[PDB]
Amino acid sequence: INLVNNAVRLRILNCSILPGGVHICETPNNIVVLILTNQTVHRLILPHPSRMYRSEIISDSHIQSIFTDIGKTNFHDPSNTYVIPAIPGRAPNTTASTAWLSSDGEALFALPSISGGILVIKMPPHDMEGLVTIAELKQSSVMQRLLTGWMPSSIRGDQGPAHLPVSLAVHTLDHDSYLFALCQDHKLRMWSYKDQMCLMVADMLEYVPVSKDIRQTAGTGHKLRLAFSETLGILYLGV
Amino acid sequence: KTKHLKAAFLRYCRKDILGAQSMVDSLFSDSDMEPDDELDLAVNQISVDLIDDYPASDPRWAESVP
Repeated sequence: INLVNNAVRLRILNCSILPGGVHICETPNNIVVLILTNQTVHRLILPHPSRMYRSEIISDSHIQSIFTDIGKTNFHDPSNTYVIPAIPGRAPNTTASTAWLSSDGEALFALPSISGGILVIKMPPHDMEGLVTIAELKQSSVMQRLLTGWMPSSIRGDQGPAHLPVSLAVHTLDHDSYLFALCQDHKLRMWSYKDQMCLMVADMLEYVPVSKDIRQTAGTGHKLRLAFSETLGILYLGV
Repeated sequence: KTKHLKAAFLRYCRKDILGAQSMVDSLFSDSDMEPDDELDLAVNQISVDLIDDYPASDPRWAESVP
């Protein structure tokens, strides 16, 4: 069917949209569009198609898009827009991003931190008053945690620019969010958001016919995709 | 939709008897859409569909108020 009002041009003044910074999440009642820019995160809430039409008798010529009422959404609501703080802040010139909804309806946005970690911005559920919270996922060795009081930062090995995520993907299972980060050092890292810990590190060069030169060059063109089979309960990773 | 036309047809049923209730179901019909060009042409296709049932047989507003 030809949909009426089926196209929208959103202009986020002064903010450049990230490559792969747009994520769409479906819920039983709403379609949620999550947008990452260079400086801001946005959430748009649109009615689900099954909720727009209460009557089987709609003449085909008047079927509206989910975008028909988009001009009624208050985009200046602090629940729907947040400015990314400069510290710990986003790494300059990164394109890696992912966004998702939690089981609790919270909007989460993950991006590379300036420190080489993953910065996670958490917005409250759309129907609840709450403050935006920020968490930074860092690979801290248990030894780095225990020694935190006795040695200056210069010996600690700051996570160099080589740890920077180049591709991010997320899989939500039960009540946790597993973040997969393919980094410039050719390693795939898996994070629990709930436990704030790195659960897995795999070296992708173990699967490549290695030339000695690749280990010295930052992997800037790498891409990661996830697919989940509900029928098998199996998660696949395409790298 | 069919539910809206069948709610106005039930507020005309009460309009023969008294106005106060049917004036609040027109005030709740300012919980409408309000874009002139086709949704006001969607309460048009409701007022028209009842002016086609009042010339027809027994009009579908009837039953509740006889």
